[PDB]
Amino acid sequence: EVEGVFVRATVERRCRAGFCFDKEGQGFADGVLSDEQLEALESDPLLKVERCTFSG
Amino acid sequence: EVEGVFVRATVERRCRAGFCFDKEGQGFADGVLSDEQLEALESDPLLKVERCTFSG
Amino acid sequence: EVEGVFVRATVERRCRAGFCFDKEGQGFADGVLSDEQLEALESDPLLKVERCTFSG
Amino acid sequence: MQEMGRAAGAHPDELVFALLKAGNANLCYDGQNFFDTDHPVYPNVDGTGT
Amino acid sequence: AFAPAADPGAAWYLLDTSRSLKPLIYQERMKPSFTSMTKEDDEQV
Repeated sequence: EVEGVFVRATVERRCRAGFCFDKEGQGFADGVLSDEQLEALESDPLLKVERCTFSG
Repeated sequence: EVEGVFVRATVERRCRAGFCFDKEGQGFADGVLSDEQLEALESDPLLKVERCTFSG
Repeated sequence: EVEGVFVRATVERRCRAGFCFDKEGQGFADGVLSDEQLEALESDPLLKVERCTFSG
Repeated sequence: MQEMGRAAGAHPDELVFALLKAGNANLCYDGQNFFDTDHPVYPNVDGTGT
Repeated sequence: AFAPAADPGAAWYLLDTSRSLKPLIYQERMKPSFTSMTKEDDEQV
């Protein structure tokens, strides 16, 4: 099981091309790959964040 | 009337077809009918709740 | 810029056609115009408030 | 004994300097060599040596 | 018409004056309060 999910329509910093804008991607508290890119992508939320059990 | 919907921002337990998912915001708080099943319906308001009457 | 939006997917009180509703997230905090009507439109965030400036 | 003491005092010098000489051979916390051109420290990959 | 800048320092007014409104304060959430840490996963902001 993976612990870590953000499902409150919450905002996170995801960078597409030359800018970082609101979007929900990985949104997990565990990492095995893309750690250096995840840091920029996984900036903790701006707004209310609540976690669930995807169990994927 | 519906004294409380107990829906906004919260998701409760909904046991259907043998799998108890969490969605559809079926929260309620009254003694009208299916009072015993009210425990099962409200068995997992995992997320923060925010009541708002529908005046039903 | 925009001082604040206070949307959280909820307006304070958007009253039209003689009926007062709660939706469309039209919360502002500024004295640009319609401050007297801004008191009526605002001043009732029933649900939580999330401020995310649009930098408009 | 004075020679022994002087050598012991000088030991950190050669220790550190040999370590630095082994900069390319050895590595850093990040894992790659202490002096490489492809340090994956941050998404904007940079090279601390050419 | 990068952009440098030449500034004097003899006059007791210096360019780009700062206003320290309040001294730095470290706020915390050790108190038994807040939602994003109780309702939502612990955050101990």
